[PDB]
Amino acid sequence: RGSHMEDFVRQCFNPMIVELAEKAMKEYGEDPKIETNKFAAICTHLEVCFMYSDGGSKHRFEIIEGRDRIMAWTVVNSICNTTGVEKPKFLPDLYDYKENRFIEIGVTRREVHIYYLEKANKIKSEKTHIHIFSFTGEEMATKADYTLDEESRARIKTRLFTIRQEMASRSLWDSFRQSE
Ligand SMILES: O=C(NCCc1ccncc1)c1[nH]c(Cc2ccccc2C(F)(F)F)nc(=O)c1O
Ligand SMILES: [Mn+2]
Ligand SMILES: [Mn+2]
Repeated sequence: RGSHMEDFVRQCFNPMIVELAEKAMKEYGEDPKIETNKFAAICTHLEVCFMYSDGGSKHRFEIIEGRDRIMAWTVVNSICNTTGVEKPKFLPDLYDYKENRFIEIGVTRREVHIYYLEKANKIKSEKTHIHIFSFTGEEMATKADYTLDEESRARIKTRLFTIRQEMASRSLWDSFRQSE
């Protein structure tokens, strides 16, 4: 079953981002052939974390998302026994060396309020920072500390809205929005 969402994701995202998404889905027992909306979601999430790490300075962020489970953990432990930060209960996305805290990036289709409420209740470990983006343009972070500057986050929102426009122009946005 070859879907339109799959071919659009392959045409829309970076080949390496696509490959990393495929590796993650297959590692967690999911099929990008049929789990197409999830495939698109993890592609957007990967690109957003990569642009996020692109912001800031040179040695600012350590990248956890993208790495496979065991190695991503290994880096989390290295960072913990180096800086002395509480080991998070679940795998985060990045680590800020300048602010000395883990970062859980979030990309949501609906209201940022609901999404951050859910992920903050599911995290509980209030040490790690939370930064939520949305396709419609909103963003919201812990303590209103949006970590990066305004221009990088504006870039991220522009990319998200471009992806949303492409999905809508291919008659694929409605199935994507009702997926989360
Ligand atoms: O880290 C993450 N997953 C880590 C494990 C994983 C990675 C890739 N594929 C499957 C598993 C992660 N996942 C999501 C979206 C999500 C939320 C709840 C359950 C499942 C998923 C999805 F779609 F990924 F399967 N939003 C984030 O912001 C985020 O950080
Ligand atoms: Mn993650
Ligand atoms: Mn995340």
